[PDB]
Amino acid sequence: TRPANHRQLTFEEIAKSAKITVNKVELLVMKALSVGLVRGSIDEVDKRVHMTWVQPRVLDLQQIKGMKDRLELWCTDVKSMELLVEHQAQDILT
Amino acid sequence: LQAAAGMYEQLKDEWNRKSPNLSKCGEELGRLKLVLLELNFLPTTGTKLTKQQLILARDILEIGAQWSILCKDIPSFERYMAQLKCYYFDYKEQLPESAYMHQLLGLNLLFLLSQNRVAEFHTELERLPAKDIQTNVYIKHPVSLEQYLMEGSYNKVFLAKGNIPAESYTFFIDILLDTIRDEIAGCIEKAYEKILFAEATRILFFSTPKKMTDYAKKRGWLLGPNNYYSFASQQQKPEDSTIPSTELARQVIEYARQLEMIV
Amino acid sequence: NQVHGLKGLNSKLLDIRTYLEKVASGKLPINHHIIYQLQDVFNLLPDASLQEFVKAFYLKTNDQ
Repeated sequence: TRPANHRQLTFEEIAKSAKITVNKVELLVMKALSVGLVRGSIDEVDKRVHMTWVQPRVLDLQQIKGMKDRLELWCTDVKSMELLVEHQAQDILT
Repeated sequence: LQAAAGMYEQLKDEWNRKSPNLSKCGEELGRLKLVLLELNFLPTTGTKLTKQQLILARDILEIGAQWSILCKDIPSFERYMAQLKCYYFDYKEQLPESAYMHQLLGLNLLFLLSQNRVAEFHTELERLPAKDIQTNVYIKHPVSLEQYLMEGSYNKVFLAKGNIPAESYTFFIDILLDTIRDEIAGCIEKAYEKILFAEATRILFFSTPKKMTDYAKKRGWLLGPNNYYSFASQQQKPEDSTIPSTELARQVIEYARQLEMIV
Repeated sequence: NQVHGLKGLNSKLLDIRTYLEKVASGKLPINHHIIYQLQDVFNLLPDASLQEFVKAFYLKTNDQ
C-alpha cells in the first residue's frame, strides 16, 4: 500500500502489528523475505524497512487501475525526452 | 556666464557669503531651470576662449544643485547633477576648477553611497581628475567611508567628519548610517552565533542594543534573550555539493548529446 | 540506434497502457501472469545515476 514509487515503510509499524516479544520480531521480518512475500532489506540504523519489490496484488479490478495511471505518467516522459535529444547531434545522424 | 542677476549672483552668495534663505530659494528654483539654456552652452561646445567662461557658468548651476538638497528636492538635484557630469572634465581643459566644485563633489559622492550605487561611485571617480586641485577634506569623508566599508571595519565607517560645511551634508550622514548598518546586520546574520545585549552596538553597526532586539523580531533572529541566527544562515552556504546527475552545469542528458555533436 | 531505441521504447509503453484502461471498464479477459509482471516494473524503481564523460577529441583535431 504505502510504497509504489516510494519504497520505505518504518520498521516500527511491524512491532505494532506483532505485539510479541522483541527477539521474535527479527525472525518474522527475515522469514517474510525468505518465503517470497517480499524482497528488500531492513536497515536498523535508521529503523526503517526498504523494499526492493513488493508482491503484486492478487487479482482485483483495483490492481489494474493502480497500474494504469502510473504508467500513463511515464508514457509522457519518453515521448518528450526522445524528441529533445534528436535535435542536437543532427549532423551525427547522417 | 554672469548675466541677469538675482538668479545668478544672488544664488551663489546665499549659500556661501551671506546667510541661507530658503524662502528666497524656493522661487529661484523655478527661475534657475530657465537659466540653464545659457549656462550649459559653455560645456559641450568648449573651445580655448570659453575656458574663462565655463568657470563662471558652473557656479550658478552647482550651487543650485547644492541648494536642491537643502530644498529637499531630490528630482531637481538629479536633473542638475546630470548636466554637471559634463563639467567634470570637458574639452582639452576648460578649467573644471571652481571654489564650490569641492562642495558640489562632497554631496554627489555621498549621495551615491547612500543609494548603494557603489558601482557609480567607482565609474564617476576615474572621470573626476580636477578633484586633486580641490583637495580632500570634504572629499575625504566619502572616499574614506567607502574604503573602510570595503575593508569590513565597523569603527572607521565614521560619520564624524563630512559635516564641516554642513548645509546639506547632515542629510547624507543621517541616511548613510542607516543603509550601511542594514548591510552590516546581513553580514552578522551569517557571521556570529549569539548576541546578548551588550556587544550588539558595534557588531551590528546599529545605534543601540534595543534596536538589535527590534530587528531580531523582524528577521526572526531571536531565540531566547539572545539570538541564534547563525545556525540557519551558515548551513545554506554550501552549494559546492553535487546531487546525482549534473544539473549544476546543465542537465546531464543534454550535455552528453552536445559532446557528440561538436565532433 | 539510440534514437531508434527511444522511439521503440515509447511504442512499447502504449500497448500495455491502452490495454489496462480496457480491463478497468469494458472488460477484456485477463491472466494472472501478465498483470503481476507489469506491477513489478513500478516496484523495481531505479536508484541513483552517476558517471561517464570524455573530452579526448580536441587534441586530435588540434595536432592535425
